[PDB]
Amino acid sequence: SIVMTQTPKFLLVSAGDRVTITCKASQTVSNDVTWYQQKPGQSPKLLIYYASNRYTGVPDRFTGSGYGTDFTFTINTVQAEDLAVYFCQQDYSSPFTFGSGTKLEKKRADAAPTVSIFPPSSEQLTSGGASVVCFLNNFYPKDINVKWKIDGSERQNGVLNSWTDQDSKDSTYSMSSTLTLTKDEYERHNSYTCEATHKTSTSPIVKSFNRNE
Amino acid sequence: GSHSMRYFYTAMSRPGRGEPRFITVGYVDDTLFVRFDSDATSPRKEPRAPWIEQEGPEYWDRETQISKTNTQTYRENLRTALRYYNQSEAGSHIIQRMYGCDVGPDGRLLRGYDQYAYDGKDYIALNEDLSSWTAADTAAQITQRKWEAARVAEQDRAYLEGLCVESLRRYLENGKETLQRADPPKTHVTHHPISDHEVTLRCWALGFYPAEITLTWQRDGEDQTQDTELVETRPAGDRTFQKWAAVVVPSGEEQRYTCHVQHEGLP
Amino acid sequence: EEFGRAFSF
Amino acid sequence: QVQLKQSGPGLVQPSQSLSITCTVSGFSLTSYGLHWVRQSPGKGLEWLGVIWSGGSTDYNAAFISRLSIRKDNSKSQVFFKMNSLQANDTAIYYCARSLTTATSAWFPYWGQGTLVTVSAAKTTPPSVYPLAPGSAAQTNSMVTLGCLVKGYFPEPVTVTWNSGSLSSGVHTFPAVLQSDLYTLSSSVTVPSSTWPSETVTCNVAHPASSTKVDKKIVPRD
Amino acid sequence: MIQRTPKIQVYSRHPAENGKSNFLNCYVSGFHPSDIEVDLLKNGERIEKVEHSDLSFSKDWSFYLLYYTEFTPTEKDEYACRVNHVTLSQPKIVKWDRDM
Ligand SMILES: *[C@@H]1O[C@H](CO)[C@@H](O)[C@H](O)[C@H]1NC(C)=O
Repeated sequence: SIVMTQTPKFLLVSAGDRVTITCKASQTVSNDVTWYQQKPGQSPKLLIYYASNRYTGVPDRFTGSGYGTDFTFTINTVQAEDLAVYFCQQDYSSPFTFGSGTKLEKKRADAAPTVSIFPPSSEQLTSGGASVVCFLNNFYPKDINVKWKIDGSERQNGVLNSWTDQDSKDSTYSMSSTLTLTKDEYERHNSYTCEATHKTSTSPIVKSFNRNE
Repeated sequence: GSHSMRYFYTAMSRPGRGEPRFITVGYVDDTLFVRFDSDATSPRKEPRAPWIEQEGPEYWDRETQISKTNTQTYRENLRTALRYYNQSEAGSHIIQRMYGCDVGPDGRLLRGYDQYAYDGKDYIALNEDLSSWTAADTAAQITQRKWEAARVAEQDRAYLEGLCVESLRRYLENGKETLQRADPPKTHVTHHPISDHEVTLRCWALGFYPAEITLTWQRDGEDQTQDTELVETRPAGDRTFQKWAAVVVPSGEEQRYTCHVQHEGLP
Repeated sequence: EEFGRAFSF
Repeated sequence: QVQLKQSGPGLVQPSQSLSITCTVSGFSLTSYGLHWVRQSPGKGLEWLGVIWSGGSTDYNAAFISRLSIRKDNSKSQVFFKMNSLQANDTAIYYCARSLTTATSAWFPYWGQGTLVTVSAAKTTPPSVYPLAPGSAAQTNSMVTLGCLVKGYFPEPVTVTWNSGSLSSGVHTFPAVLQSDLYTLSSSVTVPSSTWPSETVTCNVAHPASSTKVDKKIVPRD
Repeated sequence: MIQRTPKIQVYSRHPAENGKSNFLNCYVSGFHPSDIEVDLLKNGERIEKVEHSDLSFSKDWSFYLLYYTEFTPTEKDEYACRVNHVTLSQPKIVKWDRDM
């Protein structure tokens, strides 16, 4: 089974510069390489086939090249409509494997997250559960780490995270982290902390509360 | 009804294993009638159907000459292909060609074909209009420019509208007792208990010609195409074909299932 | 019958 | 014009089978092969199988034990069936066709896609919990409040704030599978001079259970 | 370029019945490139003097061939087809089933 390794997983681009995506096959694959573009909610759209042949209606900015193992997909002048995910695919042999994809995202200036922590509500505690929630809003770039602490000790189980896509207005990212526990375990402890680790600062942003108050 | 004639070329280069090998087969409908292999001791076009043996010697010498010239020109075509793609002379490559004509019940041309492939992918095809080409890539575009500057489409059209149709009608008259007689399928049904609660019903159609056939399982008169396993039609070796269709049914419900066959030879 | 005009690539 | 229209159930029990029908127009199944591909978060795009013009098939070796592709030429239909579905298999499934009649496995033509979710859950309304900061200092220029939507099925839940009057500063996060049900959160950020002096409410709609719930955010004790 | 694995069917020319002559066929189809090795096997041993048709291909350019030999089926004789191709790391053996 031939493995296709798509070099860049993500690319922060501004309108006007060249993007270059690489795709390396585990075994020789001749010129049987295809490049697709995919927008959210849609199927993949064919862009390049036979390594370098442009499909009907594909603009001149897109270009494919390569033979054997190393293949290249270039956008010469990136336009805003080109923000999407791009995939390579080999046709040489079954199962005609796809690359992992490269997501193009809009470039902007770094921004620290604004962090907020929320204790469990009275209603959930009445139901028998207890969720502590931490919002990490409007940061850039997307890479971010969230550590939970109970009474000063790290906690990993019962943690569910969710990330938004790039904001359409300010091009930032947001994240929600929820730590769920039983009510009894929650009432056996006092300090609840979420710590945010992001490129914008060498020290984490620590938000916490006490059941003590 | 409608009939067809086709020629299939395969040219395979083989570095270090001798010059490239060239093979040609000819079909009228689903009946092979002529063959050639450049690897033969004294390569010649040979008959493979009784009704084509009535052709005199001049026919066989002419076809053999065509095949030897085709051998040489397709060796050169393989070299040209290796040059176009900047490929190495140590690898094996394949050029394929399908061409011929489909005629309707009146015996005149209904459609023409001349398509070429390289390494399994389309290289260049002759469009339906018998006057333009469809190219697969840039090298195919070089070939297309060479051919449209040489007025190849018109000579292809002259052959397909002329000698193709005339020779096909002659073959149909000479072999009217086999090529124009439809052999209906002989059908039967086998039961195979797969468990204690399910049984596989297999409907067999054997000994039919031509190969076109439709086999469907019906349950209470309702097509079971979602549940039917169908094998590709296969040759029997005596110029007839075979096919079967299988369904897994609950035990004791077999009486609901009937096999339905559609073939030209059945009224 | 076969077409006798071959055409180079 | 080439057209691939898919139909099939989007919810299958975690042991049963998935059946998708691809209906074809603009070409004949007697001349072209039809392929099946899927896209999932865990494995990306996966080519699953193909049925060729003559009826023969090729299957991805990792799926050959539970995959079948059949077809009805005269009705222009291709039937994809996969057995023994697990949580791995939740994905968008496509039928696809190549450009020519060759055995190429790259695709200019794709079906619209069929999202199938593999779950044993039944339709379940969500619990809606308000999220008050507990530390809302008056020296902050903004305050962030939240709404926690827990334990619902199936997927679609919509959240608004003050019935849409608070649109700016809203973040609604994609739902995630907690064990067997879905959970999502929504935050809204407003000037600290507007809350708690004025009312802030999250409106949660879950149409599959016909649920509409309004939760007012009250400052913590 | 392009690699397509061969599909294999093994079957008799006529419905098999023990004691009467028949033909054992191995139909290989849908493969690319053309080089392929096909043997018919009787109780694991290769049968000599097996014939094969001339190389042809379908509308999708994939090749097909029919290997065949005369044979007399019996109750205990096991027959099979062994196929090797550039797409197969090791030869594939398909046993003959009179019901298929
Ligand atoms: C699918 O899920 C089952 C359930 O645990 C697991 O055993 C199997 O390995 C999974 N398959 C893949 C390809 O991950």
